Amino acid sequence: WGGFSVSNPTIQRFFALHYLVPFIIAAMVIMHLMALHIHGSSNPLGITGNLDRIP
Amino acid sequence: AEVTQLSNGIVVATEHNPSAHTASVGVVFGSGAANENPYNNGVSNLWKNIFLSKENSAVAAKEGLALSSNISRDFQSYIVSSLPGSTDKSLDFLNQSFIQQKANLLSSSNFEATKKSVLKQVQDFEENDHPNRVLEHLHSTAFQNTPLSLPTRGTLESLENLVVADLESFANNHFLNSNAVVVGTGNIKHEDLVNSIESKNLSLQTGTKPVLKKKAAFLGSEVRLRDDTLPKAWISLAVEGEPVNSPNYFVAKLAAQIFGSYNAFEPASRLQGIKLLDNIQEYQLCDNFNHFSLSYKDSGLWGFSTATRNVTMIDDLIHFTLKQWNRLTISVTDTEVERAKSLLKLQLGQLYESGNPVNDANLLGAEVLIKGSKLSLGEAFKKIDAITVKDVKAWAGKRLWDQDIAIAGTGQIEGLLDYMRIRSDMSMMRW
Ligand code: HEM
Ligand SMILES: CCCCCCCCCCCCCCC(=O)OCCCOP(=O)(O)OC[C@@H](O)COP(=O)(O)OCCCOC(C)=O
Repeated sequence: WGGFSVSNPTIQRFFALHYLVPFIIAAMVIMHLMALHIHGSSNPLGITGNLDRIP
Repeated sequence: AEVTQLSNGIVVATEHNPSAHTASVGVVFGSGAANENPYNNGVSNLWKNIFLSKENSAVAAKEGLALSSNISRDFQSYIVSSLPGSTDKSLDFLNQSFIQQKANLLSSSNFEATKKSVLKQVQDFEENDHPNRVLEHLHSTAFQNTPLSLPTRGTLESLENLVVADLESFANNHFLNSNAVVVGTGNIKHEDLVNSIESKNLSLQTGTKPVLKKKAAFLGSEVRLRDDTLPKAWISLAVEGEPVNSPNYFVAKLAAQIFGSYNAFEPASRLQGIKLLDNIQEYQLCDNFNHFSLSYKDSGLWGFSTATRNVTMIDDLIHFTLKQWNRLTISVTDTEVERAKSLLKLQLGQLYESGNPVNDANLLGAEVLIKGSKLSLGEAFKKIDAITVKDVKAWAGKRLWDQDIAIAGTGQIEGLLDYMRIRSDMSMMRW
């Protein structure tokens, strides 16, 4: 809180953190894509897709 | 160096050469593999081998006579060779054993022995000759459901159900005086050949061959024959081209000569003035390629064929080659045109002035069957020297720029991308 209740110090700190966390989500989205590039995507049948690929 | 044609109901063409040591005499017909149907495909290839069987070649060898034959899509040939003072014996053999009597050749024992050897020829071709079977597959996807699609050797399945009746039917319909040309090359004079023919009478059959229902049509498509156990990838790619007796016949040949042919292992072939070579040699994406411009009575093909061991960079090879083609519409220079002029003259100057009279006879008979006359080599050169940059750009803007393609491939072709990413490379976007 920064005090004894939800007050002015609470609302000013919640806005500065609210601007920040979107840029942390973006950095986790890049790490998410790196882990997909290793094995690529799956498919609705649940078997290998290395025999027929499209760019 | 001039040919002479006469007609008596029988056309007789001749290119006399007094300084040769042999003479060739034969008959050429105007029906090929594009004059048969999917049921009797290969009947012409089986006619060639009945002509070249043992007991007919033995009878010719006792007299000092050699035999030859050839099957193509528009024509067939049956040729006899001899020493220059033995040409009347050549005509007699061609009369007796071929046009008049053939019950000797179509016997029950000679037919089975011939069929066994031809089946082994075709089976061997389909398992070991990879550059040539991919070009045959290109013809079959480009012209599918049309007479110019059928292979010249025949197919192993259609070739098994043939009988002697199929041969006799095909002979009665296509081996006819209206569909025939009698040729003579080497040391043979026109008057002597004319005199020897009228001393006999020499007619095969009358005429009225069948008309072909369907006309040839090009269709953009692909066929992939994947085999991961072979050590290379073989690919051929083309567009629709020019037929014989077209105004753009020599301009399409000059354009193929601009990009030419390549062998990576020959040192002098790496030094040719071809701008495509500046792109391939740095990573060595191929072993060889060759550009072709094929022409028939109804249509044609223009393109290239290649073989490579670098199976992870196929997409770079196709991409760089198709971008060079785009320059024929936009930015082809004058130096590239003057080079291809003089190398095209050397090419067809060696094809039409070799020393073999057998090749002369096949060329002469095929040209006279279509045009009624042969264009001399001094005339063809003048047409080639009159081509300009504007003629090339006008031809390419109509035949190459954003046009459909046909593709065939075999071997390790995982790296060959889909149709529409290759089709998109036929235009630039940056013009
Ligand atoms: C900002 C949020 C996210 C973004 C931008 C994102 C992006 C992507 C993209 C572009 C793909 C490519 C394949 C596809 O579209 O299915 C993908 C796949 C995948 N994502 Fe996400 N993702 C996000 C959140 C999540 C979440 C919340 C989960 C699970 C809790 C998740 C799990 C997966 C999985 C398992 C795949 C692979 C599916 C497959 O290949 O079958 N992602 N993601
Ligand atoms: C033991 C002693 C240690 C003491 C020292 C303490 C220091 C500790 C921290 C060290 C610093 C971190 C190491 C540096 C590092 O990993 O990144 C810097 C290198 C460049 O980053 P990158 O991962 O190559 O780019 C990241 C790339 O490789 C991945 O690309 P991707 O984002 O997956 O592609 C998506 C783009 C698609 O394009 C679009 C968006 O359309």
